[PDB]
Amino acid sequence: AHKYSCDISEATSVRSQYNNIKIKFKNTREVCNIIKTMELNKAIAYLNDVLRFKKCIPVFRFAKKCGRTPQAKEFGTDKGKWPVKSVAFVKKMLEDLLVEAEKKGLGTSELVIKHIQVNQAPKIYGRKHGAFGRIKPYNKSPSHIEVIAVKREH
Amino acid sequence: MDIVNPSLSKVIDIINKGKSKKQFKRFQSWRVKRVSESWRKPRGIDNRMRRKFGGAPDMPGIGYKKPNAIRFLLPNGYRKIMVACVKDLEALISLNSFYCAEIRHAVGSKKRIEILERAEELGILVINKEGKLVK
Amino acid sequence: QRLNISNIKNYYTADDIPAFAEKLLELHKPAPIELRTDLVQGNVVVVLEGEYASYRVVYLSRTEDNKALCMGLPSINGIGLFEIDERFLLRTSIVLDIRLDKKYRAKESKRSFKKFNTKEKVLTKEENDIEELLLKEIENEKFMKKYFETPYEINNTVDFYEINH
Amino acid sequence: MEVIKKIELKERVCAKGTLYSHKRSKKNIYPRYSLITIENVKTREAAMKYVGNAVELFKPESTKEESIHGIIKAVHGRSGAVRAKFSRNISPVEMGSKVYIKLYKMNEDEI
RNA sequence: AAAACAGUGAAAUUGUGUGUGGACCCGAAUGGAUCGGGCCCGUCUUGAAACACGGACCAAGGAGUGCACAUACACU
Repeated sequence: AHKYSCDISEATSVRSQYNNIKIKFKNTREVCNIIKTMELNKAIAYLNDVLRFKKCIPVFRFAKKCGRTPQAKEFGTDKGKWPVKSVAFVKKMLEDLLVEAEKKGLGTSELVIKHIQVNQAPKIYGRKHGAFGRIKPYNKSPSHIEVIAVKREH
Repeated sequence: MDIVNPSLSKVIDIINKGKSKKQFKRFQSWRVKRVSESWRKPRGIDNRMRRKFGGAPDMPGIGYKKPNAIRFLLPNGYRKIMVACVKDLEALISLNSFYCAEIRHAVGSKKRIEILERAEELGILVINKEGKLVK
Repeated sequence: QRLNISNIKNYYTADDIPAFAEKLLELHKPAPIELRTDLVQGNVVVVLEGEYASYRVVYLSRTEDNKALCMGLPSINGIGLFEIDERFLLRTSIVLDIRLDKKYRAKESKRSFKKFNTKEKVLTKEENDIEELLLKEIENEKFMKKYFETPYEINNTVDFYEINH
Repeated sequence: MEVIKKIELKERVCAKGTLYSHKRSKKNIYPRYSLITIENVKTREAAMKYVGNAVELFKPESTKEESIHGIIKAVHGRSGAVRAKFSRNISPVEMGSKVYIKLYKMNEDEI
């Protein structure tokens, strides 16, 4: 069992969730932020363009000292990025929901990403040796993920 | 619940609208989370509140104490007494003009029914009447 | 005695509270308001408050303490018979010679109102009667009929208390 | 439209004034009382004839209450200004606004 | 050295949704622009807002006690 972070009906929606994933937290929420409220086929098309360096992910909260780029103009900012490892995971996750939709008897179209959220999972510890005989931390920061898509009333 | 003490019925609203809503928060409890809101008197050598500079907040003291007649009076015009037994109501039989009863939280459903039945026949006001026993 | 009462109840002898209640009630009692002397039967007055403000009307009687009774002219200006606080009237020096037979009563003209009464106008025998009295005093006089039709307007160029009425 | 009518009714029957300050010293303010100037009143002797009269602040854009009532308590200074009290304290946002003076007296309790 | 119940599950801190503001507190208000007053606490010091020192944040622990010998007071 899992308590999804909001209340939407079981009929007319499809869902997935995963725990402790080993994609990097801060990169993943910048990805999720931009595909919220988007239609599922549009989302999958956009993420394919990011993998090919034809379009970018814009950055707003975890964004200090980031590079400027002409592809960011599509979202009214200068700053953008190409986090390949997070994009491959999210793309797979979304594609599986179209399988579930088809099998459940909704249409493959008119599905819209109504809810999506990322949470921090516990740290995995590591070490690096420094100068003057010191040892310093070198940890890893994984994540948890939820998605719910619904059929447009139209 | 909308009930009032009959001796104060034409006065209760003046009384209620006259009560202060001042709070005496501890100094700098707004600045750091480790200091709670509960009042403590400042005792520093430099402290601006102890030294009573204009613009610092006010400190508690005897001047703010209410008149002896109004003090302890609930907004319905009665004073309260705690009860946990049928044999407790028996005490209020002389005092029901000014006092009302409040059943203690830990008394359970089966017992509360027996308290309320007795309260009806003796003519005593109970302020937690609905309580847990709404279902 | 049972332990609940020997401690809590002890705070106050509450048998004293009636005496406090009386003294408090006395202090917040309203002050009296004076009934005025300056108005005589058949004085013209100007209405200062409520739905009928700005019109001239004729004063008939004192009614119920500060309440007074007035009539418009349903033919001339459309205002019927009504009641109002006697302070909401500005006096003027014209006096008609009307005298009435009996006492009559009507709806009060409250200071706060939500909506205008554009329609639904009818008259009683007494409204008819009183108009058909007032009208006789008005018909014989030069511009008096038109006087009752134009609303009053305060002069915006001089201090009010310099003017006479 | 009732607002347009309620204005014209008031305009025909009242004197006009403007709210300009709370009662204040150089340092402190006393927001329970407000200061008003009346259109053509220009001496303290002239102003004394208004002490006791009703005043109203009408505000049609308000969602809560369309008008606030008050009373003139005292003269202030030597050039014909006055001091007044209202049923609620006047906000600093309401300074500069137009006030109506109502040509009849009321008691301090009525407001 | 650490490590009790496969109970309960606070605060610091994070994400999403909905509201309110541009450091915040006190006094007084609006439909709405805001008005007036306030320098950072603790500590030594003639004198601290200091270009004096200690303090990133939260929980839990954390400092006038026991005995002997004379003593003045209150009570038996």
